[PDB]
Amino acid sequence: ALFSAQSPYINPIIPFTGPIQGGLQEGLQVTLQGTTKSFAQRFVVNFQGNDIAFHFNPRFEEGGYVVCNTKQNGQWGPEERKMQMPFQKGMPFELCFLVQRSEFKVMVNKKFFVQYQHRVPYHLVDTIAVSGCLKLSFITFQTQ
Amino acid sequence: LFSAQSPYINPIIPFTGPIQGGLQEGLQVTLQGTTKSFAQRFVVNFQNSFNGNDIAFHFNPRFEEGGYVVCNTKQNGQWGPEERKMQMPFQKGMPFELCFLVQRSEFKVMVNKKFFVQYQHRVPYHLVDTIAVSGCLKLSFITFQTQ
Ligand SMILES: CC(=O)N[C@@H]1[C@@H](O[C@@H]2O[C@H](CO)[C@H](O)[C@H](O)[C@H]2O)[C@@H](O)[C@H](CO)O[C@H]1O
Ligand SMILES: CC(=O)N[C@@H]1[C@@H](O[C@@H]2O[C@H](CO)[C@H](O)[C@H](O)[C@H]2O)[C@@H](O)[C@H](CO)O[C@H]1O
Repeated sequence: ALFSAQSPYINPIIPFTGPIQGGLQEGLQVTLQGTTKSFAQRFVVNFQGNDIAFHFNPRFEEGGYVVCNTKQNGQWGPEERKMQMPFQKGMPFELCFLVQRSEFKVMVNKKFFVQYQHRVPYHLVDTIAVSGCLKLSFITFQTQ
Repeated sequence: LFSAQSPYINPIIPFTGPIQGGLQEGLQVTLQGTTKSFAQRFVVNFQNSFNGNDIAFHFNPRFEEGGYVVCNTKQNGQWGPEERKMQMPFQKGMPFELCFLVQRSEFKVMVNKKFFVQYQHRVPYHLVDTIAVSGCLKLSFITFQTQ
């Protein structure tokens, strides 16, 4: 049973940048409903001026895969690549990030896709940022 | 840290050997060895001999394309989606300490005393009673410690 603390962002214009009230919290669920463009190459979801705690980057290249990473001081860390594309060009998607004690859990269309353990603490993240070849219907914030 | 199994000393690669009482929560499997200096890739397979062919955890460092490690599972002769760590913690031609710490929800992998990668269980871990090692390396020993 999930309750919303923060009001959702409805039909945000891509590229979008918006604050997460009170910052990330344990148990917080961030759901993105939207659509992948028909000729999509890439899109980006960043939890983060220039320091990305968690970089979520699907790529319609080399068979289809998703990059998870962290930017610290303008430097990308080692990549954790999941060699499978859970999205589809032209098709709507549900993307769910769950903030757990030691990892983000990532769900795509109600099925687990990947986890990424925190390299920097989640508490210091107070900004979601979305860009690339997609449109969004909404972004929700829910904490049980 | 106690020996639930007596160490394999200088096992010849390719290697295949039983793990005593299968994988358990808190078990550390250490591979002390050296990577060849002309090394393409090498394999550490944790597997179940009751479906031989299958591989529960496939750990495969590849000295290619900048150097990365592949972690995967093989079920019914099929490979699942790969989890690639894009970083090579083994130096070509050099010695290494490779630790596999079995935990409730994942394998924890340590290289040269540094945490390297994790791998969440895709098939139940209790099924693994075999460790297999192959490719461009040589092994000094394989120890077994319980945490
Ligand atoms: C294809 C490309 O332009 N660069 C590749 C790198 O991709 C960058 O990865 C970071 C996150 O790690 C971020 O997504 C950035 O927007 C990408 O350009 C990278 O995957 C590697 C180098 O580490 O290969 C580059 O070709
Ligand atoms: C590199 C190669 O020869 N084949 C590529 C696949 O690699 C296989 O991967 C499995 C484990 O997932 C295992 O290591 C086997 O020995 C490899 O042949 C695979 O990495 C890619 C798909 O991303 O396609 C093959 O070309």
